[PDB]
Amino acid sequence: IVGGYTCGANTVPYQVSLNSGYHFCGGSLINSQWVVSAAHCYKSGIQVRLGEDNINVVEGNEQFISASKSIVHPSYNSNTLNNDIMLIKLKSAASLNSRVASISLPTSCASAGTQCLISGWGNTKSSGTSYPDVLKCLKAPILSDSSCKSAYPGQITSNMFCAGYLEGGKDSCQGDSGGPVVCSGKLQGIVSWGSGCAQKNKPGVYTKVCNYVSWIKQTIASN
Ligand SMILES: [Ca+2]
Ligand SMILES: [Mg+2]
Repeated sequence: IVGGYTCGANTVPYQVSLNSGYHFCGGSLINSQWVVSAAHCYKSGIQVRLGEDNINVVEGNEQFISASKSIVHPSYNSNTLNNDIMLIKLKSAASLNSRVASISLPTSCASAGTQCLISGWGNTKSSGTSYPDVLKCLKAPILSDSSCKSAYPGQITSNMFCAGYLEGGKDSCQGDSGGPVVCSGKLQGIVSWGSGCAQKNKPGVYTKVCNYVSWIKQTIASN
């Protein structure tokens, strides 16, 4: 996250860190046994780390649980990143408490102008590399689809939306991939892609979760 702030320990209780010997993507806890992340974050051998703040220090509120199965969306296209969403089932049910909570799925989509909270342990520099150890947060509004499509001609589908600032300065970035975009208490997006980080007229692109609630509910109930 570039131009964001330190969230504070466990203030984003549904945020997860996917680890394969190191943190490589974020995710969101939707219930005690399931996590949703981005399909481009797919890897074999994932350990889900819940209740994290500093990912390099065991502070006492973590739960490290291995994944039993991963399900990438049936129509995921790695070339365009269309349908960039995946579900991860935990080998054991997580113990929910104040520090580990699940986030609700939306009942409807959100409007341009709605402010959301984006979080993650990704890069914090637009031109450079600096990976933080504690969780960073950023409040950003959903942008109109016209501004999104003019920034990326021929690349945005109905399953994506842009959020951020066209002036640049504030944005999610690599390392944040797969993490949550929560608006009005519902998970509306997943950090998916963009062009560099925090560049002028290159807002971040997010998977539009409201389009996948039926597939999510149907899939977790059958697995
Ligand atoms: Ca920790
Ligand atoms: Mg994240």
